[PDB]
Amino acid sequence: TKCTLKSFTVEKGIYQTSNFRVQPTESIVRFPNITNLCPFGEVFNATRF
Amino acid sequence: YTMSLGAENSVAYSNNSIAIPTNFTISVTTEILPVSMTKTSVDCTMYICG
Amino acid sequence: FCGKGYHLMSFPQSAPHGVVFLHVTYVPAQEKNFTTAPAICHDGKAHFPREGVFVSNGTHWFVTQRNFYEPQIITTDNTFVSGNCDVVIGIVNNTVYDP
Amino acid sequence: LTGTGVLTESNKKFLPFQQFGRDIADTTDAVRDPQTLEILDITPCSFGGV
Amino acid sequence: DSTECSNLLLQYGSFCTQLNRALTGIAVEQDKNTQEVFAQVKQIYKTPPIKDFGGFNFSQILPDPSKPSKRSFIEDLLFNKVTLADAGFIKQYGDCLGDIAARDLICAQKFNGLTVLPPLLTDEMIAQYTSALLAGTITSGWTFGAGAALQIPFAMQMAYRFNGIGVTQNVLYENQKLIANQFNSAIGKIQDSLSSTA
Ligand SMILES: *[C@@H]1O[C@H](CO)[C@@H](O[C@@H]2O[C@H](CO)[C@@H](O)[C@H](O)[C@H]2NC(C)=O)[C@H](O)[C@H]1NC(C)=O
Ligand SMILES: *[C@@H]1O[C@H](CO)[C@@H](O[C@@H]2O[C@H](CO)[C@@H](O)[C@H](O)[C@H]2NC(C)=O)[C@H](O)[C@H]1NC(C)=O
Ligand SMILES: *[C@@H]1O[C@H](CO)[C@@H](O[C@@H]2O[C@H](CO)[C@@H](O)[C@H](O)[C@H]2NC(C)=O)[C@H](O)[C@H]1NC(C)=O
Ligand SMILES: *[C@@H]1O[C@H](CO)[C@@H](O[C@@H]2O[C@H](CO)[C@@H](O)[C@H](O)[C@H]2NC(C)=O)[C@H](O)[C@H]1NC(C)=O
Ligand SMILES: *[C@@H]1O[C@H](CO)[C@@H](O)[C@H](O)[C@H]1NC(C)=O
Ligand SMILES: *[C@@H]1O[C@H](CO)[C@@H](O)[C@H](O)[C@H]1NC(C)=O
Ligand SMILES: *[C@@H]1O[C@H](CO)[C@@H](O)[C@H](O)[C@H]1NC(C)=O
Ligand SMILES: *[C@@H]1O[C@H](CO)[C@@H](O)[C@H](O)[C@H]1NC(C)=O
Repeated sequence: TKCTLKSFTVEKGIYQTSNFRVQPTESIVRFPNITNLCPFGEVFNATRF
Repeated sequence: YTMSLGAENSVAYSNNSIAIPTNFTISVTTEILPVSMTKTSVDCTMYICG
Repeated sequence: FCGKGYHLMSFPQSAPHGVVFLHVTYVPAQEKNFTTAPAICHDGKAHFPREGVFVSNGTHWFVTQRNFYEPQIITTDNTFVSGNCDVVIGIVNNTVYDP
Repeated sequence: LTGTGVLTESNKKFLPFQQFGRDIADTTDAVRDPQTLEILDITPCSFGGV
Repeated sequence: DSTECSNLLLQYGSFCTQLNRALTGIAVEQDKNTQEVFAQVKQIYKTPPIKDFGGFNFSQILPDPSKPSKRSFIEDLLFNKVTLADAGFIKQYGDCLGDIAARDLICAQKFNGLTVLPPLLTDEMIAQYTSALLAGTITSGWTFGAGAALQIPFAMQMAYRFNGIGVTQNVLYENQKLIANQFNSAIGKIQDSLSSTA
């Protein structure tokens, strides 16, 4: 309440508070099951475009 | 249509004539007033950050 | 302010996001024309009504309350005397009954 | 698609040409996981409005 | 007059739709305000010819039957005293900014989309409502609003309102001519106050 109201003293009543309590700690990445590399080399080294 | 301005009737005026009712009807009429609307609130983090 | 006619009561009832009133009103009907006078000059002095109006059916005068037609004989308790009748405009001639 | 939140299991059905869904077009309600074809709906991490 | 509009509409006209809804709500609110202030009792009583009002002169506040317009004398001076847009804006916009109700559409394109909607009630209808209220009050006392036709002489209505303020009927009936002269002089003073460009 002190952080949302930007004051060190709050008055009597009800107050709605924004989320300051939870922070993420771990990260997950989910990508498709792709194994083979792209033929970027084959395209790039081509003898004639 | 043009708006009906009201009930059209006429009254006869004289300097020594009075109209006094001899009967009465007790009529009960309804009338509706609003009091309050929907009590709403917004969550700032879900609104902005999501 | 609380219904067409003279207000007697209102009964509140709850409503979604509101309130409804049941206004009980007094609505008169069945009017009748009557010949009226502002006062009555009897014995050289004017008599004014304490409550209601002076009306006449045919050639006989009575005092009645304004909203309802209740004929009452003109009586000295119903009237009060103030001055003579030469100043009142439109005063008629009649007698007042004393019990 | 990167973000911060908590995901639950969803009963929605996705068309084969659809991978990302929006109910209200400002946030992605549900995603189809690339490895397992189940559909997981994403909700914001902090919610309930304390 | 942009060469692309539907993209601009689909990206930023919804704010204007919401704000136009707000303006339409304000307009309907204003019309209902005029309704609730002038149409409390929806009964039209024709103004009687001026006969036997006890010496009181109501010829000014009542509409004149000679004029085809139903405005009375006092409200005519009220209409003439208020000039719509008596500033430089009548030179800038050619009096189209006020609700003259005869404005052209060149004024609407002058304002670049801003328009003035005419009010729901014509000023003639407001004059008719005011005439009905005046005639009903003067003829029937307070029984106008209850709903009836209870005619009563104006002397007895003065007497019962004197009983309302706490004075007996005798004070009225001995001093009827003096009260009538004072009321007529007060009405004349209001007439001279409005007519002297004050
Ligand atoms: C005043 O009006 C009421 C009705 O509004 C009259 O009551 C009726 O009286 C007759 C005969 O007594 C009955 O047959 C009806 O059933 C009554 N109607 C109702 C609704 O009660 C009453 O008689 C009238 N009074 C006068 C003096 O005319
Ligand atoms: C005015 O109405 C009153 C009240 O009904 C009449 O007074 C009575 O009338 C009856 C019938 O005519 C008589 O038998 C009584 O003797 C009357 N009483 C009194 C105290 O006068 C009165 O007659 C009516 N007036 C007219 C002109 O018809
Ligand atoms: C009421 O009665 C009185 C007398 O009791 C009337 O007064 C007389 O009226 C006649 C005609 O107008 C005159 O010739 C007399 O000189 C008057 N006498 C007095 C003493 O004033 C009076 O006119 C009557 N009023 C009404 C309205 O009938
Ligand atoms: C009420 O007052 C108006 C004026 O305020 C009177 O109208 C005048 O009438 C006289 C003749 O009676 C004319 O010479 C004037 O020109 C009128 N003046 C106006 C402004 O119209 C009217 O007569 C009065 N009514 C009564 C019953 O006395
Ligand atoms: C180009 O690179 C590809 C690998 O991506 C290889 O197979 C191919 O032989 C290369 N060609 C030349 C001309 O270097
Ligand atoms: C009273 O008299 C007027 C005119 O004389 C008439 O129009 C009206 O109908 C009368 N009222 C009754 C109840 O007879
Ligand atoms: C009512 O008016 C008539 C005609 O104008 C008149 O003769 C009579 O004296 C008046 N009565 C009162 C009480 O004013
Ligand atoms: C993707 O590969 C991993 C590793 O072999 C396997 O465990 C998983 O089942 C695969 N997902 C599929 C085939 O949908």
